[PDB]
Formats: sequence, structure tokens, C-alpha cells
Amino acid sequence: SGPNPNKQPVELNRTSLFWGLLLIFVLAVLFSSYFFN
Amino acid sequence: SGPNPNKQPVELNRTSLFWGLLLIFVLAVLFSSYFFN
Amino acid sequence: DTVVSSLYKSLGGALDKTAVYDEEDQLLILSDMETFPETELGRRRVAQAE
Amino acid sequence: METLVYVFLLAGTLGVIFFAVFFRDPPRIAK
Amino acid sequence: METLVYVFLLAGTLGVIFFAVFFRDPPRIAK
Amino acid sequence: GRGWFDLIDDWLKRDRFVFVGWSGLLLFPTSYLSIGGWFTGTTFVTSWYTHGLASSYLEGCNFFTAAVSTPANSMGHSLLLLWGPEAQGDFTRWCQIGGLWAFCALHGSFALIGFCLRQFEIARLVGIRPYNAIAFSGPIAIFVSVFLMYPLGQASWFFAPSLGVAAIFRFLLFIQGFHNFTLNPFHMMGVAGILGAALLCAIHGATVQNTIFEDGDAANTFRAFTPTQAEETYSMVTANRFWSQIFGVAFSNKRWLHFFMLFVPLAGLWTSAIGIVGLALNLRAYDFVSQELRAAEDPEFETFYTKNILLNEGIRSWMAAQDQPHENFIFPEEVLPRGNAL
Amino acid sequence: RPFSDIITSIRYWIIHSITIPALYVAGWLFVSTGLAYDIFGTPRPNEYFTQDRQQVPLVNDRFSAKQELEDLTKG
Amino acid sequence: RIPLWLIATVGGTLALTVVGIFFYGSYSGVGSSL
Amino acid sequence: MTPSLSAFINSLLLGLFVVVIPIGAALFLVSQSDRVTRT
Amino acid sequence: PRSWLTCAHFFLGFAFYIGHLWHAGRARAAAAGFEKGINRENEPTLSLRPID
Amino acid sequence: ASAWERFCSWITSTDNRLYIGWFGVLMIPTLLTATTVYIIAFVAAPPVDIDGIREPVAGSLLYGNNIITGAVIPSSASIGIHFYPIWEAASLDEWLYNGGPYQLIVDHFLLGVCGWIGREWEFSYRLGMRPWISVAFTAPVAAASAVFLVYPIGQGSFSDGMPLGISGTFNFMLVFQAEHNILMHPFHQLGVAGVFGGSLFSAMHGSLVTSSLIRETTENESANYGYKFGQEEETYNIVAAHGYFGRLIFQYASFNNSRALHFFLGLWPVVGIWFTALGVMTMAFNLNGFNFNQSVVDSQGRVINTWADILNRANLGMEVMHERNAHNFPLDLA
Amino acid sequence: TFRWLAIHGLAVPTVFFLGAITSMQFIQR
Amino acid sequence: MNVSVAAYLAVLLGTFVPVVFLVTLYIQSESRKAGSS
Amino acid sequence: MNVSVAAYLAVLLGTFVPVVFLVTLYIQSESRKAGSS
Amino acid sequence: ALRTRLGELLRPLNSEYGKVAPGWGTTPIMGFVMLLFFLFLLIILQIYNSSLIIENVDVDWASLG
Ligand code: CLA
Ligand code: CLA
Ligand code: CLA
Ligand SMILES: C=Cc1c(C)c2cc3nc(c4c5[nH]c(cc6nc(cc1[nH]2)C(C)=C6CC)c(C)c5C(=O)[C@@H]4C(=O)OC)[C@@H](CCC(=O)OC/C=C(\C)CCC[C@H](C)CCC[C@H](C)CCCC(C)C)[C@@H]3C
Ligand SMILES: CC(C)=CCC/C(C)=C/CC/C(C)=C/CC/C(C)=C/CC/C(C)=C/CC/C(C)=C/CC/C(C)=C/CC/C(C)=C/CC/C(C)=C/CC1=CC(=O)C(C)=C(C)C1=O
Ligand SMILES: CCCCCCCCCCCCCCCC(=O)OC[C@H](COP(=O)(O)OC[C@@H](O)CO)OC(=O)CCCCCCCCCCCCCCC
Ligand SMILES: CC1=CCCC(C)(C)[C@H]1/C=C/C(C)=C/C=C/C(C)=C/C=C/C=C(C)/C=C/C=C(C)/C=C/C1=C(C)CCCC1(C)C
Ligand SMILES: [Cl-]
Ligand SMILES: [Fe+2]
Repeated sequence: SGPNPNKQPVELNRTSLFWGLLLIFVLAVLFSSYFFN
Repeated sequence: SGPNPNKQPVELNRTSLFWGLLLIFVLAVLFSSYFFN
Repeated sequence: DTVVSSLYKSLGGALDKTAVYDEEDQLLILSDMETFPETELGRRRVAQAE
Repeated sequence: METLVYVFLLAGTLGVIFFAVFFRDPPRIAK
Repeated sequence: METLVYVFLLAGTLGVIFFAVFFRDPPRIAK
Repeated sequence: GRGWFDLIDDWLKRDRFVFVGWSGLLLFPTSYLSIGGWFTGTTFVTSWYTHGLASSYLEGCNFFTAAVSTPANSMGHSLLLLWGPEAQGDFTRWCQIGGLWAFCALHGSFALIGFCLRQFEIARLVGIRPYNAIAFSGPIAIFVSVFLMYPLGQASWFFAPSLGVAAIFRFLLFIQGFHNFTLNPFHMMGVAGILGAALLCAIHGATVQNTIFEDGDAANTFRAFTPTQAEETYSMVTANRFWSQIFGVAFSNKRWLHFFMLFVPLAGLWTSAIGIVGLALNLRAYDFVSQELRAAEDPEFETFYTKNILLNEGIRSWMAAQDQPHENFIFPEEVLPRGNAL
Repeated sequence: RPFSDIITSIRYWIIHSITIPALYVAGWLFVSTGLAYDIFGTPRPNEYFTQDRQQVPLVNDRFSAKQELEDLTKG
Repeated sequence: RIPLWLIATVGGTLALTVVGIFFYGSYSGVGSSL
Repeated sequence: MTPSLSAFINSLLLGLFVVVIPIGAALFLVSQSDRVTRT
Repeated sequence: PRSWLTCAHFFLGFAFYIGHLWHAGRARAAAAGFEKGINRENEPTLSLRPID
Repeated sequence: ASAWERFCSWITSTDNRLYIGWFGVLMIPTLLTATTVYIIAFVAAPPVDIDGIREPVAGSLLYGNNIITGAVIPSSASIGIHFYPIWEAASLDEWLYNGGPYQLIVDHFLLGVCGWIGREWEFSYRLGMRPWISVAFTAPVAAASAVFLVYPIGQGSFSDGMPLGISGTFNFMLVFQAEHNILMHPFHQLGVAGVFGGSLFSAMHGSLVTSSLIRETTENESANYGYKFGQEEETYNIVAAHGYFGRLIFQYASFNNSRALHFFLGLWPVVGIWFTALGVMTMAFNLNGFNFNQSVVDSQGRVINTWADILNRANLGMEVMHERNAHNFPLDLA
Repeated sequence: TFRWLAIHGLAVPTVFFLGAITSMQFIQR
Repeated sequence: MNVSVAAYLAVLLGTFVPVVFLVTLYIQSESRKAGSS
Repeated sequence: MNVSVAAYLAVLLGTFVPVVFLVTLYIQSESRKAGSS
Repeated sequence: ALRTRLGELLRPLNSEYGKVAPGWGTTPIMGFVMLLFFLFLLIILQIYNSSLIIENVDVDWASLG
């Protein structure tokens, strides 16, 4: 039905990239020793 | 040492996306029955 | 007034009839950003930083 | 359990085919 | 074999730390 | 203002020394009824008929050993209403079955509700964003998960944290011995949040106090700040340089810093709440099965984890008899798990 | 009016040279009378145990709790 | 009319006396092992 | 009517006449007496 | 008495190390002349070239 | 214009990405050595006879541990607090048998964190910022010295220091509670107050600063971008937050002064952690927490239990089960 | 009277309980 | 049937890594096209 | 060590999927920033 | 923008956005029913909690048979 006026860009600056990567890797480190059992 | 004049953008149009996804999925289909053994 | 009339089933909601249209735009975020004047100290500091 | 992987891969290939047929880049003539 | 996964995860966290320290977005003052 | 509801609203929201608000109609009674109840239960009421303990200053306890002990285990999860089928309107028997704990806990839940509603109300009337009411959700989650959902998953209110100091220490060691809650990854995330929040508090205080701008000629620099000044009282650039070249990374954005200071403790509390909710159903990260099997088949395989498991067995066996008197556990000296000598 | 302005006022202290000690002593006679032990059911130093009751008293039923409480607290 | 420094002095003295009476009761009578 | 049901109904009545009604009456009287100005 | 003396003097030794750190830092800052704060006019950091 | 002068300028340079300075000269090698030996010993190290009874305990990943159970085991109890470098061992294998890597890592790490305190002071002097961030760091370091160094000194064995692992940390906690009753010791209670209050004030301060942020951002944009790095103006209304918090509790409680507020923020956790580190330092020499066991007796004189007694039961279970094969005599005097 | 009510609701139980506690120090078993 | 166990990781990750690579190359190109306008 | 076998897939994919999501969100955003100029 | 048959059929059901009855309207009966539903929830909560024992209401597994 044509272009949507509600379209917006999405961003993730580099500080947020490093924060997210650190969170995911640390969660993996924490919960791997519990998933393997 | 400042901005590099050799910087260029990189692209993958949607047709190429579907071609690549199809290639990867079909290779997985073909070689899964050989990796599991 | 009567019992059934008292509940005003007939009158829409017991107190409800002839409803107005609310005007306030409830989905509205204010956008009155504030400008802070640049002091002379600010100009000196940004000059040193530049 | 490998039937899970085989079925998932075949379904993924079928999904890629579906999205390629129905969400293709529409051909248009340049100017 | 889990030592492989543990070592890989710890090394990945250390690598993320390295890249965050040394390839950060440089702070600069806006204008 | 004319209508009766408008008049009540105008009076409740009056700007006086103690803001009342509509939430005050839920906070001030219940909160009061909670706190005095504690001060009553920790001062005159006993745990002799529920736990076999003395828990009041009257019985001889001090601030540490005095507590409002949980109800008897036979009560189950009864609401312990003073008019209920247990006390049946008798205040003395109600206090004797530990119904005062139910009073304090049930009034404290609604006091927390009223205080969060108070935060929302004052934020709305003052006209700021409601981030303080959402940060109190962390404490609300802690109270709900630890004092309500944990005993509701267990056999009775008896296993809830008894409201005291030594009582809370006993709850800590009981939960460790019976659930091994230190091994729980959600508890680990919670203690990470708590210690990281304390760390953020300390570093932020030191950094702000130590990058202050020279706004006076007095060695004591507290008087050199004005509440209404439109100038930052400390250097963000200098602090950023310090922490960047000392620690490699540093905050560059005050708003991000202060949201982070909010997020760390709140995330810790919610994570630990998930772990305690797990512990309510005995869904506990008690053991690593691989090491248990290896130690079962390899009697020379020892880890600090196995030593902790042995300590938990010791806690359980040497604590059950006096900690759960309703069970009537008689463990002879033969069966008690011991070590050589001591 | 401000807190220090009230505290240093003489009238405050004419009121609270009499009001505060009255209830400070009321609590004293509340417990010295032994009334707390009766309202709150707390055993005195000579009531934790008695004949045939050299063991800890415990309520073991939800609904008959009052009944066994009297039975145990007959004294 | 009464200097607030004297009020603070006497009030803190009385509060410390009450807490010390609590400490004595901690070393005497019920609640003490003796 | 069991004793528990009588106790429950009595609890509702006392909650009305000891908590809700007194607090509401006090709020109404105080709000009607001590009124804001220029509303 | 050994426990009392040892604990008390270990406590006071650590406390006086903290006092040393405080007073030595303040002595250096006051001698250099920035124990009251950072001068808004001549901030050293703004003169420094940015890292990274 | 001299080689030493150029070297001193480079060491004390504010242009290096990471400041070195003279304290960094001692910190970087020590911390790097500790990191290297810790990583190598955690991934791969033979079991260590911690208790001096020829019962090795595994702590390395390769010997059947996970990240949670892995640790660098404390030194052997036979060593005591004798210095045990590599060159004092007949072979490297028997250096690893008796937990020498723990001594190496602990010594280098303690020296490195001391260097970190000094380096924090140093950069501040170069910056021209006020000192004392260093003083705040001491509280974490003090606790680390209390657990890794002072507790072995008081008890007389490096086997008694905390293991460099997660499960070993829990083991050290439980044994410390069993032997000293740290929970009832008031300095640990002050530390608990310190950390809980630090979390409370962190959440409160962050909530109030984030709540009163001045509108400088559009609706399709993160509010954090309303602040520009290095700006002169305040990014939030201190008056709004102060008034909200005054209405929340009462006016007098709120910190109308921001500098006093941040001093209190830096003070509460630092003093709490100082007190708990000092408490561990004092329980190293066996000045234990309170012992209210059997403090309530009836008129006849028989013990009416309290919560202290029930806590004592857990402490006693941990006491009897800890180090089952190490004790030959009834009292745990060591 | 709201100021009176709040401050005295806090105070009256406090002094009553403190008097009871100071008496309770002397129970002497 | 008895099959290998790392073959699961082989198949799943050898499908995942190229697939996310292609998806990233597509999204990045599109984002750039949108940003140009 | 009798460890689980799907725990490998759990850990590795629960690390991989969020990591590639973050990397894609960063690359998309950067590409868009470059395309704007 | 687009007109459809179902859109035309359902348009009257989405044509009074923002229409509000003036004043308090039906709020008193709303509050009364709120009170009644609160009482009902309290009754059933106390029934299962066994703080409100109703004759011929045996809250137990054994009541099944
Ligand atoms: C903010 C006010 C407030 C709140 C939220 C609560 C909340 C609570 N109190 Mg209460 N309480 C209050 C003030 C408050 N209290 C005050 C001021 C006092 C001191 C006098 C007490 C004294 C007190 C005691 C002594 C006890 C409680 C208890 C309770 C709990 C049970 C409530 C219950 O089921 O009551 C019954 C239900 C109600 C009161 C709601 C009434 C609803 C309407 C108004 C009734 C309408 C009547 C209806 C038309 C009748 C028709 C007949 C029938 C067909 C229905 C709950 C946590 C109990 C507890 O904690 O046990 C552990 C308990 O024993 N409270
Ligand atoms: C580094 C050490 C450490 C740390 C930092 C923590 C941290 C935590 N532990 Mg603990 N814990 C530890 C070691 C540690 N633990 C160890 C070694 C063990 C095993 C022995 C345990 C065993 C353990 C258990 C069993 C539990 C915790 C819990 C918690 C959480 C408590 C949250 C809180 O603030 O509650 C404080 C309480 C609240 C915030 C509730 C609301 C409080 C209200 C607002 C108070 C209002 C009072 C009012 C003004 C009246 C005052 C009156 C006055 C007279 C006193 C938190 C994540 C709890 C948890 O996980 O909960 C989810 C929990 O149940 N821990
Ligand atoms: C909710 C309950 C609770 C709470 C809040 C606490 C709180 C605390 N307990 Mg615990 N404890 C609990 C329950 C609880 N406990 C229970 C139930 C028990 C009985 C078993 C104990 C038994 C117990 C013991 C026996 C001890 C504690 C200690 C502590 C403190 C730990 C934090 C500290 O001092 O850090 C301060 C900071 C540090 C220790 C960290 C040092 C940081 C160094 C300097 C730098 C490290 C650099 C690093 C290696 C590399 C960086 C990497 C880079 C890439 C970033 C704290 C006060 C400990 C304590 O007080 O120690 C002094 C302690 O010894 N507790
Ligand atoms: C044990 C630690 C702890 C305590 C004692 C505590 C206490 C407090 N929380 C408050 C606030 C906050 N706490 C916050 C975050 C946190 N709070 C934390 C942990 C704590 N918070 C943590 C870790 C965080 C980080 C997320 C925020 C963000 C706020 C606030 O905004 C608020 C404030 O204004 O602070 C200045 C204050 C006001 C609460 C209130 O009015 O409740 C209303 C309820 C009352 C009065 C009744 C209490 C009912 C309780 C649950 C049961 C009865 C308890 C007994 C009377 C006493 C038990 C004694 C023990 C020994 C068992 C108060 C000082
Ligand atoms: C062989 C190997 C490697 C061995 C390792 C073995 C081993 C045992 C492994 C450890 C495993 C491990 C990593 C597991 C951790 C798992 C765990 C429990 C994770 C918790 C995760 C979780 C989701 C918790 C939720 C709570 C949460 C959000 C906590 C976050 C904590 C956190 C990062 C807090 C901040 C800490 C911190 C250091 C802050 C520094 C800030 C700093 C630089 C200040 C800068 C600054 C301050 C100012 O004030 C001003 C003004 C300016 C300008 C300024 O700049
Ligand atoms: C000589 C000795 C040198 C030793 C230096 C060692 C420094 C270590 C660096 C850690 C930073 C990690 C990246 C953080 C993420 C990051 O890039 O943040 C960078 C971030 C910059 O934020 P800005 O304010 O620039 O961001 C504003 C924007 O976000 C807009 O919203 O600063 C911080 O928040 C860092 C403060 C927390 C610093 C502690 C981080 C947690 C450390 C834990 C690491 C895990 C260890 C596990 C290993 C298995
Ligand atoms: C409980 C219950 C049952 C059923 C119905 C009923 C409505 C009655 C309901 C509610 C009852 C209520 C709310 C009762 C009220 C009682 C209250 C508020 C009691 C509180 C008493 C307060 C006390 C001791 C305070 C003692 C304080 C102390 C030492 C302080 C120590 C200190 C001193 C002395 C000097 C300086 C240092 C320091 C630490 C500050
Ligand atoms: Cl021995
Ligand atoms: Fe700040």
C-alpha cells in the first residue's frame, strides 16, 4: 500500500556492540558449566 | 595515517542473497548425510 | 425516576449519554528542547580543545 | 535425531525457495 | 572436549575485552 | 476542585512536610502496621510454640537473636487471619502460632506496593520520568520471591525467612546447606549485580569528588556548589581521560553512566529472584552430574565442589533436628556425617 | 515551624518534662506487671517446661491449634 | 531559649545512657549466660 | 453457615466500620474543611 | 591478649596506611596547587592531544 | 636532553594509550606474570595436596573441572607460610604438587594491585586531578590482602587463603563461617551494609539522574544522545530530582549539594569494605564473631534455644565435615 | 493535627517500648 | 542408528555461519542504500 | 566426564546467534552512516 | 487508503475514536462491581487456602472419589 511513514532506521554503536558481545560471551561462560552437567 | 582512498562499499543484492542461502542450505542437505555417517 | 430508569439502562450508561470527543492527543511526546547560551569560558575551553 | 536435522534443512531450503519466489526483487525497467 | 569449549569462550571474552580497550570509539567533543 | 472527589484529591496532593497522596491511603497504615508489628513481635512474642526458640527481648534475646519467627509448619500456607480457623479471634494464640509473621509479611507486601505507587504518584505530580519507581521493582521482586513465593513452593510458611538478624543468617546457611544456592548461576548473577553496583557507587563518588572544578578558594570544596547552577561541577573530560588511560575504557556520557548505575543492581536483584523462584520448587543447581559420577567411580577425584557438597551434607544433617522440630528427627551419633577428630 | 525552633522553645519542654516520662514509665509497669506475658503468651523464665512437658511444645495441626494450645498452656 | 548545643549534649548523654543500660542488661540478668 | 463463614462476614463488616468508613469520613471532613485556594 | 594486641595493631596499621595515602596525595596535590579542584580556565586535559 | 630524562618522560607520558608511570613499571610485569601463570595453571595443572596429607585436589580444567569448579588450589599445609618459589623445589613437578603457583600468583597479584593504587594516584597528579580515587581502590585491595595474605599469616598456612576459583571461594566462605562465625561478626555486617547501601544508592542516584534528564532529544532517538561529551551545561535538573526525593521521604533527608552527595556515594561502600576487610584481618588472628550460644536459660537453668543456636548447628555441621582427613585432635586450634 | 498524628504515632510506641526494654533489662531470670 | 556427534556441530555451524554472513552482507547493503537517500 | 551432547549445541549456538545479531546490527548501522555521507 | 468490503463492513466499529461520555459517567457502578469481584476473589482464595471452610466444599484430592 505504498511507503510506510513509520519506517525508522536502527543503530548499534560500537560501545553497544562491545557491551553486547561481552554480555553474550560471559553468559556463555557462566552457563556452559551448567548445560554440560 | 588518515582516510584511505581505497575504501569501497560492498553489496549483496537480494537475488544474490537467495542464491547464497540456497547454495548453503543445499550443500548442508547434501553433506549432512555424509558427516553423520 | 424509576428503578430501571435509575440504572438508566435506557440512558446509555447510567450517567452516560451524548458523548463528547476527547481532544487531547494522548500519544504525544513533548519536543521542547532547550538552548543553553554559550558562556565566554565555554568559548575559551572549546578554543583550547580545538 | 538426525531426522530433526534433515527435516530442518529440507524445510529451510523450501523456505528459501518460497521467499525467493514471493519476495523477489521486482523487475523494473531502468531510465 | 569441554575444555575446548571453556577455553574458546574464555579466549573470546578476552578478545572482546582487547578489542573494546584498543578499538574503542575515540571520544571527541561535539560542536 | 468543587466535587467531593476533587476535594479529596486536592487535600491528598497538598504540598506539606509529608506528602500523603492517594497511595498514602495504602502505604501509611500497612507500613505502620508492619513496622510496629515487627517491633511488637521481636519484643514480646515468642517462637517457643512454633520453633522451640526464644525470639523476644522479653525472653532474653538481643537485637541479633530477636526475631518474628515464621508460623508453625502445621499451619501450612494458611493466611493466618486473626479471625481465621486457626486463632479464631484469640490474640494470644494467634501470636503463639506465629501469625504475627503472617501479619508483618502480608502488610509489608502491601506497604511495598503503596511505596512504589507513592514513587509513581510523586514522579507524576512533580513531572519527572518514573525511573525511581521502576528501580524499587528490584526490592519488590526480592521480597516477593524470597518471603512469599519461596515458602509457597515449600511445605509451609515455616521455611520462609524469619524476620530477624540471626534468623536471616540461619536462613542463609539453611538455603546453602539444602539447596547449594551459591552454585546457582542466578545467585551468581545477583551477587555480581550487588557488588558491581557497590563498585559503581564507589568509583562514581570518588571520580566526581576528584574531578571537581575549582569553584572556590577554600580547601574544603563542598561549599563551592550551588544547587541551581547550570554548570557541571566536575570535569567529565578529565575523568574520561583518567579512566581511559588507567583502565582502557571509560564513560563518555553522563546519561549512560547513570542508567548503568540503575541497571546493574536492579538486574542483579531480578536475576537472583529468578534463582530463588527456582529454589521454591527444589529446582536447584545442586550438583554437576559429571563430577558426581567421576567421584563415585574414582575415589581419588576431589574438587572444591565435592568439598562443598560434603559441607552441605554436614549442614543438613547437623541442622535438621533443631531447625525442623516438627519433623521429630532423631539422628543418632552413628548416622551423623562426621570427619576424623573434630 | 522549623524543628530546632520547636526544640529550644520552653513550652515544648514544659510539655515534655511530664508527657515523655509518663509513657516511659508506663512501659516499665507494662512489663514489670507481667502483663506482656499474658497478652502475648510469652512464657516466663519458669514456664518453658512443666510436668510431663519437659520437651518442646509444638502445634501439629492447623485447625485444632487453639485446642492443643490450651491443652499445652493449661499450666 | 535553651541553647540547642546543651539540648543536644543532654539528649545524646541520655540516649547513650539508655544504650549502656541495654549493654549492662546484656551482661546481667536474663539474656546473659550467667 | 459454618463458623469460618461467619468469621469471614464479620471480618468484612469490621473492615468496613473500623478501617474503611473511619478513614473515608476523616478524609471527607478534612478535605471539606481545609480547602485549597484559587482552584 | 595476643589476639587483642595483634588485631588492634593490624587494624591501626592498615588505618594509618590509609591515612598516609590520603595525606601524601594531598601533599602532592597542594604542593602542585590543584588540591581544591581543576581550574576551568586552564584544564590540562583539554590541552592534551586526544588518545585513539 | 639526557637518556634518563627521555626515559622518564616516556614512562610518565600522558600520550601512551595506557598510562605506565613508575608504579606501572612494577605493576605491568607483576600483573602479566600473575595472569600468565594463572591462565596456565587454571587450564592445565596437576592436582595439589592442599591439606598436606597426600590427598591431591584437582583444580585445572584438563583434570576434570569446569569453569565453576576450576581453581588454582592453595599451597600445601606442609609448606605453611614458607616462601615457595620455583627454585626452592627439587623439581617443577613437586613444585606443582604442593601448590607453588598459588604463592606465585598471589604475591605477584598483590604487588600488582598495590601498583594499581599507586598508578591511580600518579595519573591523577599528571592530570592535575585531585587524589583519592586511589584511596577508594584500597578498600577492594585491602579485602584481597585480607583473604589472600593476612588470613594465611594469622592461621599460619597458605593453604588457608582463598582458592583462586569459584567453588573454592564458596569452600573458603563456608569454612570461614564454620570456624569464625563471620556473619555474626559486626565488621562483616558493616560490609553487608556497605554493599547493600552501595547498591541502594547506586540505583537511587541513577534513577534520579535518569529521571530528571533535560529534554535534548527527539522521540525516534535515544535519550543518551541528548548529552554531548565535554559540554559545559548540566545534563539534568538537580532541583527536580532533589525536590522529588524530598517529597518522597522528607526535605531534610535529601542531598541538596551534589558534591556532598558524591562524597557520600564514595564514602559508604569504601568504609563498609574497609571494615569487612579489617574484620577478616582480625579473624585471621581468631577474634571471632559473637557467640550467643546458650545465652538464654530458664529458671531451672536449661538452655532455651535461639536463632544463634540454630546458626551454631549449621556452623557445627560445616566444622565437622570440613577437611575430614586432616584433623587428628578434637580442637581446631590451627 | 496530621503533623501531631504522624510524629506521635512514631514517638509514643517508641518511648513505651524503650521503657519496657529498659525494664526488661532487669528481669534477672 | 549410530551416528557421529560432532557432525551435528559441523552441519549446523557450517550452515549457520555462511547464512549469517550472507544475511549481514544483504542488510548492510540495504542499510547503505537507505542511508544514501 | 559424562557430559551432555546437546549442551555443545546449546552453548555454541546460544553464543553464536546473539553475537551475529549484534555484529549485523553494528555493520548495518555503520554502512548506513557511510552511505549518508 | 484502500477500501475493501470487509473494511466497509467493519468501519462503523472503528468510527468513534476519542468519543468520551462527559463527566464521571458509569464510574460508580464500575467501582461497585469492582468491590463485588474483589469480594468474590477473596472468597475463592480463602476457600482453597482453607481459611474459609464451606460445608459441602471439601478442598482435597480425596473429594474426587
Ligand atoms: C491500608 C489498609 C489496610 C490493608 C490494605 C490491610 C490488609 C490486610 N489486613 Mg488489615 N488492618 C488495617 C488496615 C489494613 N489492612 C488496620 C488499620 C488495622 C488495625 C485495626 C488492621 C488490622 C488487621 C489485623 C488484626 C489483621 C489484618 C489482616 C489483614 C490482611 C487480611 C485482610 C482481610 O481479608 O480482611 C477482610 C477483608 C476486608 C477488610 C475487605 C473489606 C471489603 C469491603 C469493604 C466489605 C464490604 C461488606 C459487604 C457489603 C458485606 C456483605 C455480606 C457478604 C454477603 C459479603 C491484609 C494483608 C490479617 C492478617 O494480616 O493476617 C495475617 C489480620 O489478622 N489487618
Ligand atoms: C558477595 C557476597 C554476596 C552478595 C553480594 C549477595 C547478594 C545477594 N544475596 Mg546472598 N548469599 C551469599 C553471598 C552473597 N549474597 C552466600 C555466601 C550465601 C550462601 C550462604 C547466600 C545466600 C543467599 C540466599 C539464601 C538469598 C540471598 C539473596 C541475596 C540477594 C539479596 C538482595 C537484597 O538486598 O535483599 C534485601 C531485601 C530486600 C531488598 C527486600 C525488600 C526490603 C525492603 C525495601 C526493606 C524496607 C524496610 C523498612 C524501611 C523498615 C525498616 C525497619 C527497621 C526497624 C529495621 C542478593 C543478590 C536472596 C535472593 O537471592 O533473593 C532473590 C536470598 O534469598 N543470598
Ligand atoms: C546477602 C548476603 C551477603 C552479603 C551481602 C555479603 C557480603 C559480603 N561478603 Mg559474604 N557471606 C555471606 C553472605 C553475604 N555476604 C554468608 C551467608 C556467609 C557465610 C558463609 C558469608 C561469608 C563471607 C566471608 C567469609 C567473607 C565474605 C565477604 C563478603 C564481602 C565480599 C565483597 C568484598 O569485600 O569485595 C571487596 C573487593 C574485593 C574482594 C575484590 C578485590 C579486587 C582486586 C583489588 C582487583 C582484582 C583484579 C582482577 C583479578 C582482574 C580484572 C580484570 C579486568 C579485565 C577487568 C561482602 C561484604 C568477604 C570479605 O569481607 O572480604 C574482606 C569474606 O572474607 N562473606
Ligand atoms: C537489606 C537491604 C535493603 C534495605 C534494608 C532497604 C530499605 C529501603 N529501601 C528503600 C528505597 C529503595 N531501595 C532501592 C533499591 C535497593 N534497595 C536495596 C536493598 C535494601 N533496601 C537494594 C539492594 C537496592 C538496589 C536495587 C531504591 C531504588 C529505593 C527507594 O527509592 C527507596 C527510598 O526512598 O530509599 C531512600 C527505603 C524505603 C523503603 C520503604 O519505604 O518501603 C515501604 C515499606 C515499609 C516501610 C514496610 C516494610 C515491609 C517489609 C518488607 C517487611 C517488614 C520488615 C520489618 C519491619 C523489619 C525486618 C528486619 C530484618 C532484620 C528482618 C529503605 C531504606
Ligand atoms: C583461564 C581463565 C581465563 C580463568 C578464568 C576462570 C574463571 C573462574 C572465570 C570467571 C567466569 C566469569 C567471567 C563469569 C561471570 C558470570 C557472571 C555471574 C556474570 C554476571 C552477568 C549478569 C548478567 C549480571 C547482571 C548484573 C549486571 C548487569 C552486572 C554488571 C556489572 C558491571 C560490569 C559493573 C561495572 C563494573 C565496572 C568495572 C565499572 C567501571 C566503570 C568505570 C570505568 C568508571 C568510569 C567513570 C566514572 C565516573 O564516575 C566518571 C565521571 C567518568 C567520566 C568515568 O569514566
Ligand atoms: C596496564 C594494565 C591495563 C589493564 C587494563 C584492563 C582493562 C580491562 C577492560 C575491560 C572493559 C571491557 C569492555 C567493556 C564494555 C565497553 O566497551 O564499555 C565502553 C563504555 C564507553 O561508554 P560511553 O559512555 O562511551 O557510551 C555512551 C554510549 O554508550 C551512548 O549510549 O565504557 C564503559 O561503560 C566501560 C565501563 C565498564 C568497564 C567494565 C567492563 C566489564 C569488564 C569485565 C570484562 C570481563 C572479564 C571476563 C574475562 C573472561
Ligand atoms: C501488632 C498488632 C497486632 C494486632 C493489631 C495492632 C493494630 C495492635 C497491630 C499493630 C501494632 C502497632 C503498629 C504497634 C506499634 C508499635 C511500634 C511502632 C513500636 C516501635 C517501637 C520502637 C522502638 C522500640 C525503637 C527503639 C530504638 C532504639 C533502641 C534505637 C537505638 C539507638 C539509641 C537508643 C540511641 C542512639 C543509637 C540508636 C541506634 C539510634
Ligand atoms: Cl590435628
Ligand atoms: Fe552524578
